[PDB]
Amino acid sequence: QFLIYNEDHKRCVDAVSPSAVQTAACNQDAESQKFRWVSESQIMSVAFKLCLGVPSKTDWVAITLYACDSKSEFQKWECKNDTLLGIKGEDLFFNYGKNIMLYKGSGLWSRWKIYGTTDNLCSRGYEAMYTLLGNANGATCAFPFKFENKWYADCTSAGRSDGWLWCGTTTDYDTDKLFGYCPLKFEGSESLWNKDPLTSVSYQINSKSALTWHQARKSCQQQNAELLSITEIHEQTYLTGLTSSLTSGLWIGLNSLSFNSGWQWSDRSPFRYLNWLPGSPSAEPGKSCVSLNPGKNAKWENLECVQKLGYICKKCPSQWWPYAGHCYKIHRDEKKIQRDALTTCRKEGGDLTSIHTIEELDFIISQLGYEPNDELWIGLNDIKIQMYFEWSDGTPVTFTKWLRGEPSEDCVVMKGKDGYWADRGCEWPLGYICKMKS
Repeated sequence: QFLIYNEDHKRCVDAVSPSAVQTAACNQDAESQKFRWVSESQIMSVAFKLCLGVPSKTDWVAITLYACDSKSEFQKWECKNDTLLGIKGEDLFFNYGKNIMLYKGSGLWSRWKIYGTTDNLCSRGYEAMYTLLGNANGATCAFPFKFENKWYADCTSAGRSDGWLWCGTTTDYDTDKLFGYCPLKFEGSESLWNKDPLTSVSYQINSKSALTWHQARKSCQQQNAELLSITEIHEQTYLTGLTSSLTSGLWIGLNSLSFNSGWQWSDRSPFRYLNWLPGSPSAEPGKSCVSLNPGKNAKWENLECVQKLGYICKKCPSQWWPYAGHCYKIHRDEKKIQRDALTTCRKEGGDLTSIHTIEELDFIISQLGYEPNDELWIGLNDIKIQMYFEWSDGTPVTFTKWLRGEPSEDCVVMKGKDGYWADRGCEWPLGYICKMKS
């Protein structure tokens, strides 16, 4: 993908033979000059599909093209200082001049930039391409791999007529036959994403894969997406009818990795919908990653994050205080239940307040006269549809700051010093907050 330039001589690096690596005039249309990181420490020649290496970790040896072995300590290179390149461990650098001789010199002949940039070669490092479908259960692409007595350094379409880019998850396909499609924009590609009718969002159900939660997140990110986030009923329902035939575990983007808070969506989505399995969430430590369970009726259960399963991706009048085009008012005299306090606001021209920003919650706790020991009703409720919390005024639920252990009770209140929320019985007399459009 990149050439290997040298400032002091204004030339690149030319791969001549499987045992001859020299320099030449910098040409970007020369296969013999292109290289690419196949691992975090291996540098492969695009021409010969062979990795650069040395015979020994000693001074003044020839740097030619070896066979890419993941365990070979003589192929591991890493960037020290800035543009200095040396074998992993030894202070023996990539000295130059016919063949490129490894040598303990660190002069300008041992400092190398990417042709076209002023950065070291490690600036465009290797990116693990987690495979899709295939028979490899979503393992990372392994370059270079042999197929039909030919080596490939990037995703190919040989052995096919459909143009689907695929790779070999092992160095030798014709022996192991382990492959998987590449997270790239295929000539088709749109078969992998099941588009939502209503919201027109795309989902990708990777059922026949075995990756950890962190790996599953990377595979969604590199595809320009993010792990699943269920914030609707129509979204949860559409996914249940889809994965109905499936029965294995499926990672989703619901985690509790944050040591400070509880459960949260990895894509910053507001926690407004619940669909837990009977017995979940359970009080185990480290079980901080939620997986969908289409076999057990598409419900959520938290397991250890290192488990290897499937995963799904996704692409003002008086007494009324003004803030952001709305007017607010706190009631503390006569404490009322959630339905009685609701009817009061709508006779006054407003509704139970709806918090859509952290700034709006901060305005209530800091300026509105909110005492730290108050317990005030808010319009949040799942009274109508179970487990699906909705606002009173019909405004969208875009911001949710729950309390530790909350939501543990079809009605929610503001309590604690931070002004966080908590669900409780709708039949308890309390104060309440109100909101009306100015």
